Amino acid sequence: QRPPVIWIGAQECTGCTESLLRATHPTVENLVLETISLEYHEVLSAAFGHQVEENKHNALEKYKGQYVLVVDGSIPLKDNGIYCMVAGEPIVDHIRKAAEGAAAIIAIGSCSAWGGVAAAGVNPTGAVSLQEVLPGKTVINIPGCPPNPHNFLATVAHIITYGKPPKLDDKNRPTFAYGRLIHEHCERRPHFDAGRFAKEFGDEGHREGWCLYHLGCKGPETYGNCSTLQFCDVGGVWPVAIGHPCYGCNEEGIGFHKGIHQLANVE
Amino acid sequence: PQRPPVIWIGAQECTGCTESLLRATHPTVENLVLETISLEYHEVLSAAFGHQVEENKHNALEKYKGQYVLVVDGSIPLKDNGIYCMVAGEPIVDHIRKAAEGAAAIIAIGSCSAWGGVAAAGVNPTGAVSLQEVLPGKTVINIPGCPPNPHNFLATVAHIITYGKPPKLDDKNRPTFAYGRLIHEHCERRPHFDAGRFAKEFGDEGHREGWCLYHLGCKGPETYGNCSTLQFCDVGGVWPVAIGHPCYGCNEEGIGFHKGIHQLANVE
Amino acid sequence: SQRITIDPVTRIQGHLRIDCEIENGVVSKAWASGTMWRGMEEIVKNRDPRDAWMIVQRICGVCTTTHALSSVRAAESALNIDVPVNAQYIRNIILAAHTTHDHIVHFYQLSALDWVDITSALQADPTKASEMLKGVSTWHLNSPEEFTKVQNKIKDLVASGQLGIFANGYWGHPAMKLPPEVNLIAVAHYLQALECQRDANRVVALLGGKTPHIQNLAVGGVANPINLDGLGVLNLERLMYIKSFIDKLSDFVEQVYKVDTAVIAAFYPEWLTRGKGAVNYLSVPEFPTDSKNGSFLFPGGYIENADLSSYRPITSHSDEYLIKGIQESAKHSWYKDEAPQAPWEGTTIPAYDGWSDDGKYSWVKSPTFYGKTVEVGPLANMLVKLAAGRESTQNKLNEIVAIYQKLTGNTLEVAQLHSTLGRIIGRTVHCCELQDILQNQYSALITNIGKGDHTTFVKPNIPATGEFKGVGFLEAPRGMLSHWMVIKDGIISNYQAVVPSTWNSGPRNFNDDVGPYEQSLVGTPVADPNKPLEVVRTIHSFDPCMACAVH
Amino acid sequence: SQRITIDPVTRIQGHLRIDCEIENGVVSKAWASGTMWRGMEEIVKNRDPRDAWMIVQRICGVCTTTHALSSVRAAESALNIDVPVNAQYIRNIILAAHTTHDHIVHFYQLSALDWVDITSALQADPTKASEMLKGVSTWHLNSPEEFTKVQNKIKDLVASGQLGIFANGYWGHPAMKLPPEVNLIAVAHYLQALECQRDANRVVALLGGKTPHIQNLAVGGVANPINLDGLGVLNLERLMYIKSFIDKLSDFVEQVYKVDTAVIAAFYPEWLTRGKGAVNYLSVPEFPTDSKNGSFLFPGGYIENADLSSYRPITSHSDEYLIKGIQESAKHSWYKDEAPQAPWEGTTIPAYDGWSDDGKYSWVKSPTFYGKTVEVGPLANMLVKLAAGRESTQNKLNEIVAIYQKLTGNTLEVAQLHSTLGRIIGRTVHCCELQDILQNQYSALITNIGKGDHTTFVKPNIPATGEFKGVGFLEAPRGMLSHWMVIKDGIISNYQAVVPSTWNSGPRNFNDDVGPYEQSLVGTPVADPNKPLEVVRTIHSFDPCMACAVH
Ligand code: SF4
Ligand code: SF4
Ligand code: SF4
Ligand code: SF4
Ligand code: FCO
Ligand code: FCO
Ligand code: F3S
Ligand code: F3S
Ligand SMILES: [Mg+2]
Ligand SMILES: [Mg+2]
Ligand code: NI
Ligand code: NI
Repeated sequence: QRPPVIWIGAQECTGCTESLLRATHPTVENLVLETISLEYHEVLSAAFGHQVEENKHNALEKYKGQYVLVVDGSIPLKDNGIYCMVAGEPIVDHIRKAAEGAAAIIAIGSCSAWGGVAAAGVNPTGAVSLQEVLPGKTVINIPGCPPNPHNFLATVAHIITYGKPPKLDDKNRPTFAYGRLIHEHCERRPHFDAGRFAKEFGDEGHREGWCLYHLGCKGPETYGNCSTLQFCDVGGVWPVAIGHPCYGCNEEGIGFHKGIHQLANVE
Repeated sequence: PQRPPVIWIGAQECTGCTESLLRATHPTVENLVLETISLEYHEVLSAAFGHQVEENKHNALEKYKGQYVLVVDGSIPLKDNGIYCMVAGEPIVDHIRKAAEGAAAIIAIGSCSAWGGVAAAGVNPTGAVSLQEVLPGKTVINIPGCPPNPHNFLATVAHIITYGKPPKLDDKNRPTFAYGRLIHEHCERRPHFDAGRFAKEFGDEGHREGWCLYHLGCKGPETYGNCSTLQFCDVGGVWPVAIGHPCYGCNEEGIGFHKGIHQLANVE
Repeated sequence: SQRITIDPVTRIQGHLRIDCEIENGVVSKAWASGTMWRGMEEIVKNRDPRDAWMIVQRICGVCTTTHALSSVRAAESALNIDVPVNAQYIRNIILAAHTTHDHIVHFYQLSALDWVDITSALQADPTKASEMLKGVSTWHLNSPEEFTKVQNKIKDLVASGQLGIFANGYWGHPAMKLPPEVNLIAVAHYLQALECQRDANRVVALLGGKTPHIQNLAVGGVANPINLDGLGVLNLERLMYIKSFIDKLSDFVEQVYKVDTAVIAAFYPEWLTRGKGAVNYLSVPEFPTDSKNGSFLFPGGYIENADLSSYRPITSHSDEYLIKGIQESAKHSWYKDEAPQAPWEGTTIPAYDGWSDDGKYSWVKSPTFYGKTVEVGPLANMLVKLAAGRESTQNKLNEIVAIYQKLTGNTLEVAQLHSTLGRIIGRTVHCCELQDILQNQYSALITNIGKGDHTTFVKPNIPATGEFKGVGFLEAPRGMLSHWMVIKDGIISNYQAVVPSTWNSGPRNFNDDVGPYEQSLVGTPVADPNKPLEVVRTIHSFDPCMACAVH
Repeated sequence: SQRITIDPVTRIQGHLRIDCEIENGVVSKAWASGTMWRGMEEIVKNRDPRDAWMIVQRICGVCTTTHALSSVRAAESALNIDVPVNAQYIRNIILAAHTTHDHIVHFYQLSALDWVDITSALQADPTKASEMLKGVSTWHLNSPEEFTKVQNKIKDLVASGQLGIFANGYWGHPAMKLPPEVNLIAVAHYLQALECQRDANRVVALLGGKTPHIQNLAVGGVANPINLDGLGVLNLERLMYIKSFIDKLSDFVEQVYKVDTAVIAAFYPEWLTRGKGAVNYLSVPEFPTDSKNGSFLFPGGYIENADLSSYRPITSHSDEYLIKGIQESAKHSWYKDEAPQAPWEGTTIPAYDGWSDDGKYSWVKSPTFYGKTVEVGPLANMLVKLAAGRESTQNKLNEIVAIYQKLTGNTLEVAQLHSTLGRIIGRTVHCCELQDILQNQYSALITNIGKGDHTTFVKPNIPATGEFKGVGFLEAPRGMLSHWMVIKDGIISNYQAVVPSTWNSGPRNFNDDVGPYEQSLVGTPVADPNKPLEVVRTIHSFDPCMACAVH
C-alpha cells in the first residue's frame, strides 16, 4: 500500500501541479504509480462530478488520520467564500473538512503559503494563506511561484521515509530548500562584490554574466534554493543564470509587491 | 551529406578525455560520430586494428589534407628520442607532427596535452611536454581540465564547423566561453568566503551547511574554468565544490598536480 | 426533462460547472459556469507597465508563457516598440515548445480517459495489440514487450486496491467503443507522452529560466544575453543543448500522437457529427520573424458562417478591423456593467448574486466579434490555415485522413471538422506543424547570431503624462489571446484580458446568444444521466482553462 | 610459418602491441607489449600521503575511480584508519555504478565488433530479427521498428562513403558467424548501451562531483556532507536523484547485455575451448559494509590449478597470506632491477633497450603470487564466487546457461568457463550482480542516515617520524588492484601500483613463464595472418587497459 494524498486547488493557476510534470525524481508517473496514492486531484482524475466527489468522501473516511493534504492557490474569504465554489460550496469549507483528518498539511506555492499574487494589490477577493484558514494546524509552507517540484517531493518523501516532516524554519518552510538567502549562495556574488553590474539587458556586462542587482534582483531579500537546486534538472537553469533578476516570488512582501526594477535592501 | 573529418591521436593519455565524450548530451557520442563529424581515426572505438587502422590514418591524412581537425590527448614524451610512447614502432611525437602538417585546426584536449598536466608533474620522468611545445609553428587550441567538461571541446568543434573559425580565445589559446573567468569570480559559495564562513574539515558543521572550501585548499581563486556554471554531466548541481570538495586546480598549469590538496590558494 | 450538474468537471484547468437539461436522453440546453475568480485585471492595475507580464503570467500555469508574452506585446503596442528579431526568435521557440507540451498533455493526460477504458486494457493480448500497428506507425515503442510491461503496471495498480486517479472512472460505459488491445496501446502512449512533454519543457526552461512561469521577457525584448563566446550567458554550448531537446520531440508527435488522433476518429466516427459550437471562427497570425513585429510564420483570419472561401485574412497584430470588433458583455456574468464593452474601456466590477438559469450564472464574460459568437482555438486556427491555402496544414491534415481512410475506408470532408473530433484533429495538426516552427526558428537564431547580431533588448521610455493604449495578440494553445493595456500618467490605468477560453466558455451574451461550449452540447446523447461521459467528451475537446477564462 | 605484429591493438584502453608466431595456421607463440610509460609511481613520490589519490587516479580514465579508491585505502592501511560506514556506502555506490558503465562499454563499444559484421546487418530482415527474440528477452526496444531505424542509420553511414571508425573492419571474414538479423540486433543494442552507461555515470557524478575522475574522496572517508535538512549538500532530494538513476540500469543489464552474452556463446561455442590464460586465479573481496573496513558483500580468494574445491578464501584486505605472496619482476621488461620485488620494496627504474624476443619487450612488469602466474578479472572473480558457493553468482550464471541451453540444446560446464567466452561471461555476471550491490548500498545509506549517523570523515594524523607501510586492495573491473604506500618522515617514500592488467598483460617473468595474454593465444586459429581477428578476439576478452598495466 502507498501513502494517500488529497490535493485541493483553491484560487490556483495550476502551475504548482504543472511543476510535477517537470520533475525527474520522482517523475509524475512514478509519483502516482509508485510513491503515493493520489486519491483526489481534479487535474488528472478519470472521475468527474458526483463520482469524483464520492472518491473524495470515501478517501477522507478510509484514510482518516493518514493522508497528506496539499493545497495550491489562495483561499478567498470575501463575501462568505463565494469567489471559489466547487460542487456548490465555498472551497474554504472543503479545505477545512479535509484538514480535520490529515496527517500532514502542505501549502504548495506562494499563493497558499502567504497569499501570493492573488492576494496582491487591492486583493479583490480577500485571498489568504492556507495557514490563515487553518489556525489550529501546522501547515508546511513550500513557497515559490511555482517552487521547484522537488522542494515539495522531497518534503513528502521525508514524511514517508522517516515518519516526520523535514526540519522547518520559523515560517514553516523546509530548511533544505529555504534555509538561506539566494544572495548568500549566488554565483554572481563575486561580481556584486566587485561592482560589476549589468545596467540594461543586452549591455556588455549583462553579456558577460555580471550581477543583476541594478536590474532589480531580489536575491538579497528572498530565501530559496534557486541558485543551487535551480530548475528542470538540466543544469544551469534559473532566472539569474538565464539573465533576468530574481523577482522575489518565494517571499511575502517582495514578489508581486515590489516592481521588477525596484532595488532590494541588502543585509 | 559529408561530415567534417577528425583525427584523434592519444599520446601519454589516460583515456579520461575520450571518456568525457561518453557523458556528453549535446551531442551524445553516438550523434557526434554519426551526425556531427566523421571520426576518421580513434583507436578506442575503431573496428580496424594494426595494419588496417594505420592504413585508415594514412588514407585519411591524404584524402582530407587541409580539412581535418586534429585532436590530441595526453602529454608528448620527448626524453630519449621519444621512446616512452611508441605506436606501430614509431615515437608518438612523429605521428603527431605528421598529422599536424595537414590539419585545418589542432586541439589539445585536456591538461596533459594543453600544458603537460599530471604526466609532466614532479620530476617528469619522460620529459613530457604539451602539444603546443611539439608544434611551435602552429596555433594549438587548448581545452584544459582533467578531463574538461566534454562540451568545452564539443562547442569549440561546433564553432569551427558552424561559423568557420575557432571560438574566441584567451592568451593561453583557451576558449573564452569556458575559460574566460576564475572559478572564484563566479562561485556560488563566494558569499560564505566574504563572510568568513568556512568549512574547516570535511563533515564539520560548516561543511554540512555548504560553506566555502577555501580553508580546505580550494584552488578556485587561481583556476580559470567554467566548473561552477557549466558544471558536469548535465544533471544539475554537480561539480567538485558543490559535492563538498575543494577545487584542486586541475585546469591550471602550476596549480593542479603541483600544489597539495590542502595548500591554500593565493587570492587576487 | 431531467436537470443534471457536472461540478467539478475534472481533467481541465480550473473550476468549471456544467449544467444540462436532458429531454428523452438528449441534451436540449446547457449552461457553462466558471466558479472561481481572482481579479487579476484589478491586481495588475496601477503599476508600472513593465511589471505587468510577471503578474499576469500567473493568470494560468497550464498555458504558462502565453499571458507573459501577450502582456509584453500589449505594452510594446502602447509604447510603439519594435522588438529585436533575436527576441522574436527566442519568444517563438518558447511558445512553440510550450504549446507542444500543452497539446500532448491535453490529448493524453486530460482527454484520453474519456475514450479509453483501462479495465478493458487488462483483457488485451499485447501481441495482437502490437500487430494492429504494423504498417500504421513506425514508432519504436509499440512492441508486445512494451505493452506487457504497461499492462502489468495496470494490473499491479488494480491489485493494490488503491486506484487513486483511476478510481470510479467510466469503465464499461456504453460509449466506450475501443477494443481491449486499443485501450492497452493508449495507456502505453499516455505514459510515453509524459517523457515527450518533459523534453518540450526542457526547451522552454533553457530559454525561459524555468517552467512553469518563464522569467526571460521584457517590455522591449528578452533578458537572454546572446554571446557565443561568453561564460555564463546564452553561448553556443547552451544553444546546442536547446537543440538537443528540440530534436527529441518530433518522433513521438508524428508517430504516436498524430496516429492516435486518426485512430480515435476511426473508432468514434459519430463524434464527427456532433459538438459543433459555432459558425464563426477567429485566429491571429503567430510567430513574427521581422524587425517590426510582423512577418508571421502562421497565418490568421476570420471565418463567418463556416465559409472558408470568403474568409478575411488577418496578417498584422495592429489590424484595426480585428481590434474594433472585439467586445465583452456581462449580462449573464457576475459583473455589474452589462452592455458590450470594448476592452480598452472594459470594467470588471464583481456582482455575485448566485446561480440563476435566466440571469447571471458564471464568472466568465461573453465576448463577441462585431456582435457574433465565435469559436477560437485549434479548430479555428486549422480552418483559417485551410482557408488561406497553407500547404503545410492541408498536407498534415491529409496524413491524418490517410490513416483514418486506411482503417475505415472513408475520407473526411471539411464539414466533418466542425465537430468534437475536428477540434481534436485541429489541435494535433497544430502540434505537428509546431515542430517545423521550432526547427525554423532555431536555425534562424543561429544564422542571425552568425551575421553579428547579438541584440535582444530595446530599453523603453514611458511618458509621464498622456494616455495611451496598446493591445497584444497571441495565438495560444487554446486560441486567440489578447491583453489590452491603457497607460495614464506612466502607470496602468486599465488592464483587460480577453482569453481564448473566455470566447468558448462564456455564458449567454447581451443578446442571449449561446457561446460555443453551451451550443456544442445541444444534441448530445446521454446514456446514463448520472454518468454524463458524452457531455464531458465534447467539453474536453475545447481544452477548457478556467483560470484563463475568468482571471 | 610466419611472424605478425598487431600494433596498435584498438578497442582497448592504451597502447598495446601483440606479436605472434603462426605455424600451420595456429599461433604457436605470442608476445604482449605495453608501449607507453609515464612514471606515475615516481610522480607521486615525496608528497603528502593525503594527496596521492588525486594524482594516481590519473593512472586511468577508463577505470576512473578505482585508483583513487585504492590509494585512499592504502594510506588508510598505513595509518590504521577505520573508514566511517557512510563513507563506505558512498565509495561502494561509486565503484558499483562505475563498473556497470565500464563493463557495458567493454561488451559493446570495445568488443562487439570482433563478433559482429555491420555490412551483414544491411541484409537483415528487421521483422525476422525481432521475431528471433520472442521468448528470449522481455526488453522493450527489440521491435522491428527500432531495428529498421537502426538499419537505416547504418545504410546512411555506408551511403555517405565516410565510414570513419567503422572503415576497413573485418566484414565478411570467415570467423564472422552471425546471421544478418543477429548482426542488426547487436548494432541496435550497441547504440542502446550508450544510453544505459550514461545513466550509470550519472550515479557516479552525483556522489563523485563529476566523472571521469571523481573528486569526493579523502584519506579518512569522503567529502560529501550528509545533511538531509541542508541546502547545497547531500540531502534527501539529492539522494532521491541518485536513486532515480540507479533504478534505470537494471532492465538493459538483465534483458539486453545478459541475453546478448548467452547469444554470442551460442553462435561461437568453439570459443569456449580456447583462450585459457592461466590455471591460477585471484580476486579480493569487495564492498566493505562495517565500521572497520570489512564485512564485504562480494567474496575473494585464490584458486590454484583450476581447483575450486580446495581454493583459499580471502575475507580481509589485511590478509597476510595475500600480502606476502605478491611480487613483480622486470627481467623481460624495460626496467633495471630484475629480480622479483615485493611492492613495498619495489623500484621502477626505466631501462629501455628496444624490442628483443628473448630479452626486454614491454613496459609492463611481471607479477606473481608465491612465484606463480595468475589471471585476475571477472573470470577469476566469478570462479572464486562459485568456489565460495555464492548462490547469487550460481543463479546468475545459470540464467545465462539456460538461454544458451534453449538456443543450442547444449549446456555449459565450469570447465568451459576457462576460455575467451568464459571470461566474457564472468564480466556479464559481475555487471548483473552489481545492480543488487547498488540497491543494497543505497538502502543501507538511507537507513543509516535515518539512525542519526551523518558521519563521513575522520581527520587523520600522520607521524612526522617512523616508517609505515600500507596496502589498499580493490576488486576493479579488470581484477584485483593494489596500491602499496611507504610513508617515512611524513611523506611518501615509495609508491607501487600492481594493477590487474599488469597481472594479465605482463611479459615473460623471472623464470620465463608466460603471462595470461601470451598463454591464452597459444593454439589460436588464424585464417588470414594479415587480418588476425581471432587473436584480437581473445585479447579483448581480458579487457586490456595499458595505462593501468604500465602507469
Ligand atoms: S503559487 Fe504561483 S504557480 Fe502556484 S497557484 Fe499561485 S500563481 Fe500559480
Ligand atoms: S543581487 Fe542577485 S545576481 Fe547579484 S549576487 Fe545577489 S542574488 Fe546574485
Ligand atoms: S588531461 Fe587528465 S583525463 Fe585527460 S589524458 Fe591527462 S590525465 Fe587523463
Ligand atoms: S574559495 Fe573555492 S569554494 Fe570558496 S568562494 Fe572561492 S571558488 Fe568558491
Ligand atoms: N491556451 C491557453 Fe490559456 C486559455 N484559454 C490562454 O491564453
Ligand atoms: N579495471 C581497471 Fe584498470 C586495469 N587494468 C585498474 O585497476
Ligand atoms: S523570482 Fe522566484 S523562482 Fe527563484 S529566482 Fe526568484 S525566488
Ligand atoms: S579540480 Fe578541475 S574540474 Fe574544475 S573544480 Fe577544479 S578545475
Ligand atoms: Mg477579462
Ligand atoms: Mg607498478
Ligand atoms: Ni490557461
Ligand atoms: Ni584502466
